[PDB]
Amino acid sequence: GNFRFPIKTKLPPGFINARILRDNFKRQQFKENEILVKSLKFIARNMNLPTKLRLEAQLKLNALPNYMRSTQIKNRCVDSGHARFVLSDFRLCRYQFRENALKGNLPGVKKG
Amino acid sequence: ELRLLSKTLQGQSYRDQLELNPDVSKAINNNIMAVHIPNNLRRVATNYYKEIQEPNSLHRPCRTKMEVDAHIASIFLQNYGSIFQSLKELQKRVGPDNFKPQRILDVGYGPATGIVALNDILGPNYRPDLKDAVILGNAEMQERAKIILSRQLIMTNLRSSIPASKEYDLIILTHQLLHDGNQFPIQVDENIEHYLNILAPGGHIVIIERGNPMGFEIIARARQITLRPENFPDEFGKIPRPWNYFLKVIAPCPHQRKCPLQVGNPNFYTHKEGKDLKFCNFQKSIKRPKFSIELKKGKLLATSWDNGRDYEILNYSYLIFERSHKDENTLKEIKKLRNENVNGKYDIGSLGDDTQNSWPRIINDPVKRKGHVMMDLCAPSGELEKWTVSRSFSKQIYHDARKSKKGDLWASAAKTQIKGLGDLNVKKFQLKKEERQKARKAMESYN
RNA sequence: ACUUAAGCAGUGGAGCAUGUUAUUUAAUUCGAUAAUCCACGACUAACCUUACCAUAUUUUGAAUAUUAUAAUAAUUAUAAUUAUUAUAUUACAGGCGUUACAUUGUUGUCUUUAGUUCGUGCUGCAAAGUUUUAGAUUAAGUUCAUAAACGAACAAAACUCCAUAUAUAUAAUUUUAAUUAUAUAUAAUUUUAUAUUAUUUAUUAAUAUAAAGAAAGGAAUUAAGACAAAUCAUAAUGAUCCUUAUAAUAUGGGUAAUAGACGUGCUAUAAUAAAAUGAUAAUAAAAUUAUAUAAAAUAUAUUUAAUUAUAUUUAAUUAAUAAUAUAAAACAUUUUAAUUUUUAAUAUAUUUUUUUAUUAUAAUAUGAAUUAUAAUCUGAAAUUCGAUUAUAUGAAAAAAGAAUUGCUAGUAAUACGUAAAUUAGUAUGUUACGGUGAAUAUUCUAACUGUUUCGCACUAAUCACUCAUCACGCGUUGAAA
Ligand code: SF4
Ligand SMILES: [Mg+2]
Ligand SMILES: [Mg+2]
Ligand SMILES: [Mg+2]
Ligand SMILES: [Mg+2]
Ligand SMILES: [Mg+2]
Ligand SMILES: [Mg+2]
Repeated sequence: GNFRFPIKTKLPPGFINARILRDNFKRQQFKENEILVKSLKFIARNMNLPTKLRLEAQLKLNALPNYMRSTQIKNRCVDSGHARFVLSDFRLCRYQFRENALKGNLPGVKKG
Repeated sequence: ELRLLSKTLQGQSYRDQLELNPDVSKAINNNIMAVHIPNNLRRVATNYYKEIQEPNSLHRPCRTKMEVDAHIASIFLQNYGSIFQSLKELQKRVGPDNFKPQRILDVGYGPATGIVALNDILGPNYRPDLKDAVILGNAEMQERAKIILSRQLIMTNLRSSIPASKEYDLIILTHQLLHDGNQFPIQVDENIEHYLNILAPGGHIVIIERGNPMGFEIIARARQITLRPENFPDEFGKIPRPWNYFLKVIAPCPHQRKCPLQVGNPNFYTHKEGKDLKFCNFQKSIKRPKFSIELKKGKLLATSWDNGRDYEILNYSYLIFERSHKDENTLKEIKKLRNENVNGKYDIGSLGDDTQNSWPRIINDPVKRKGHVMMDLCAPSGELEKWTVSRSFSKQIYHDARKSKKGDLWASAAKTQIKGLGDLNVKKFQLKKEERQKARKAMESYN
């Protein structure tokens, strides 16, 4: 069990903790399986199609693992890994945002 | 399928929240305050509170009648809670069978308070021979004390001073071992020497104090003077100790060596170097009766002097001794057990006798993390220990540890057992001439 | 002088939502505990998040380095070295383990910030002091003045920045809002003149009256002490503990349990107030749209249409362009239980949408919790446990009070709406935005702070210091049958 996840995935270049690794792995596998998930969902949600095809597509959707689910991706702070108060404009939690903003790291951002 | 051990249940201290008897509380709310407008009762209660905020202050006898009413309104609840918990501890640690005392003395500043607590504890069928109750502060406290005791079922004898021709087998002292902020080391000695003379063989003395560093220091000194730990070095375990007279610590201490937390002078807690000091107190929760809830209202008692609860957390320090019996058997038994019983150096991690009398004492809230529980114990080795219980070591013991609380006795072994650092800031508790000479020498050296 | 007190405007006994606590639980992840009170973070907990529980599973794991192997490319003269990638190797990695794990730091709160040092000068033998001064004035260090003191540096102020008013520039006035946008500059910390009051006598101040002005608000910006804080999620370092498990992954469960108690919010308890309707569309601002946004139309609920909610289809716009989005209160008409204060039949009238006469004629048409049925939405998934719609259901809530919130202000209040963050989805929370737009006056009390008077045997500075007691010895001297 060399790698904690089923599929080898490159590490993100910056701060790391177990939760960042879990989120990054789910993001990579969501990217890899997005077209499959959308195709299966389309087959399941097309009422022109026979009911057996739709049921088969829904079954294959329920059979997919958790790391392909879009709803399981959570925006974390890229600097601290925290998952609360993350501003999507910088991918930082509010404290890291304030720290970086006062250091001049965030382009254009000023004290109000 | 996994449940608490009978041993662990035996080690646990009384866990349920406290509540006054409904009859007692109804009587108090109906009589002792319904004739009083709330504002002035609050004023006097605020006066009393402000003069006990001072660090390492002491309780004070009720001078006036309105102070009697205020004390019953505000200070009676936590005094009752402390005595109830101490008496439950005593009853459990001697077994409910051996705890059937007949000669009862209660001394405190409030109404007969250990007496009403004892009444609640031993039920409505307990009718012993003598139920003396000395009330100090004022004569009028005795009348409302009768009011309280009527609603429990009188044979409680309300006095103003100790009868001086009889021994007792259950004595309760509440805030009685000290009266001065100064004078502190020796008044404890005098006061305990007073009440030990009237402790019958086989009797119990239950001392209760404030639960602040000064209170802990009072209990620590009272423990030291009775025990003389320095006079019996290398003597582990609990054997009755001389003071034809002998007495042993029941609770909360699981040994009779030097208390690990004692720093002699309370003032060290006030400094900026003894702010990390720790003291031995214990906590309980007690439901607020209506009269308490209706008292602490407004800018006097509800604001910050610079959500509410339905209960109060009371802090208290306490101590319990038993006096031995008198017999040729018991005397020679104590001599032989002191002579030829090398119980052995109780090392760190030991449980002592592995009975109630030597089980460690949990004295801090344990830290419970996934798969491991860290306890700060006053161990039967005389020392201050830190024990970690893990799931991988044992599922059952970890299950029991995950429910332990401060004030319990921990009856089981643990994997990691190390020296606790709660005593770190304890051991660390002409230059003018050097400055003068150095000044002159350097001044003549510049040249 | 924070605080109190007064006055004004509210809110406040119920239901629900959301927290905390208690109890419960496999778990209900974490948070307080020296006696007034107080365990209380959420810019989104279905899975994820997650920290917790159950059961399985992983074992150098996410790192760096060493040593081997197995390939793969480059170079030597065919083996070799050089690197890259895998596998193993062990130092280890890893830790939402410990604050009863200590340091700094940082953060919060509070006190003080016209004051602290330095340099000269001057006084005293000197330690020291630097003297008017315990100055005047203001709501305020605000504005001034003064002295054997005078400066400097910092601090404060000025300054600066918003906003407001104006000038120039720019825009081929179809990216239109030129009533705009955003660059630069100007302006004020307003000024003048009388009269009355006081005055340290005017060249002062206040009030009033005139005159010129658009001129009326706000923010930031330094240190020094004290205490608190380990969701210190404001870090780092160190110590200590776990290393087949206190690290790691998956499935499901929990954080949503319900006796209580309390905080906060939302909806209410009807007539100075609720409802409905108002299409050449009364009247906004500020935001958002490439991890979107959704127009108009059509279809169904559904009833001519409209309204409302979904579905179908995605027009335009990645934006001063198009969309979210015709703002809503306001205002007008109509209606409204309690209420025989009404409706209806007949007459009646110069009140006709109406009048008159005679006849009959404590919970509602308030409130919207709870529950049932059927749909819908997002999502792979809505069981624990989400949101919406329709048809039903239709609870508590009426009187008085503790208690508390905020207080000249474009503030409070508002059955006024609007937007954004955090989302795939859910706001009664938070932060923004504009519309309408008040009332009241402050006797009182005051911790605490700053000056001061006086005393001082204290100087590590009252938790100070001296004095005296009690014991233990070792001396010295005196009287002595
Ligand atoms: S239990 Fe232990 S710490 Fe507490 S007073 Fe006794 S000896 Fe001291
Ligand atoms: Mg999400
Ligand atoms: Mg979950
Ligand atoms: Mg899970
Ligand atoms: Mg480490
Ligand atoms: Mg962990
Ligand atoms: Mg209705």
